[PDB]
Amino acid sequence: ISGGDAIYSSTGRCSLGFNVRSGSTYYFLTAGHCTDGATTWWANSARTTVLGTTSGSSFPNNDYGIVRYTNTTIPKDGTVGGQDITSAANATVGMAVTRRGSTTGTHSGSVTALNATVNYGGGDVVYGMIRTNVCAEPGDSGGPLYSGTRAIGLTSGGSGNCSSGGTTFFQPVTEALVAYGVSVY
Amino acid sequence: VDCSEYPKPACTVEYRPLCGSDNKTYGNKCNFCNAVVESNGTLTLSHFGKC
Repeated sequence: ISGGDAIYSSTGRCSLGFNVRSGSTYYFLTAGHCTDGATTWWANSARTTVLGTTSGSSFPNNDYGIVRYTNTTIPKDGTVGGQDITSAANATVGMAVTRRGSTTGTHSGSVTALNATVNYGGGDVVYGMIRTNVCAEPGDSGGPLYSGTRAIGLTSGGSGNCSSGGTTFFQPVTEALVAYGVSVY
Repeated sequence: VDCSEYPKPACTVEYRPLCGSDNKTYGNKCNFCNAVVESNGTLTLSHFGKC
């Protein structure tokens, strides 16, 4: 399983962000709004293949979460689909980026602004978000935003769609890596 | 599902489908409610889950 692949909780479906590790312990990052209130994660809709259990969740304010792998045989590729990821970096205005999600697949665009505040309503406000002109649709949450072999962010939300075009906001991945003391590989 | 608190400028993109009266599966409640507002209250909920 790799970045962009579907992940299922008891509530719905999101996408795997990046596979990361700390020493010999493997985890995967995804959106905080997906890990919020979720305990177990599965690789399929039938919920027969277990992935792991939620170890951390930060949403709102931020939008990241981490899941500890409990499945010992499933491959944990340090890639996004076939794309190898070798490091993490900070987004910059004008940067060319790419997103992969379980619903819409792979779509590209550019970073249009930094430190954006997104109000999802009901007190669910997230800060310090990366704004882009990349589209995203339900199911894409938590999927990776990358630039070549560099990990950049995690899909949070936005408006519009892939047909008419849209605006998507991403949580900077560097902040998540730092909070959990994990690294991409 | 109540859409009185809409519309909203943005939605998270998790998948928990709803079926609208237009026979379109809406990805989540936020997407559905924004569509209801965009239709000026003409779109309604048919049932939960995919159409």
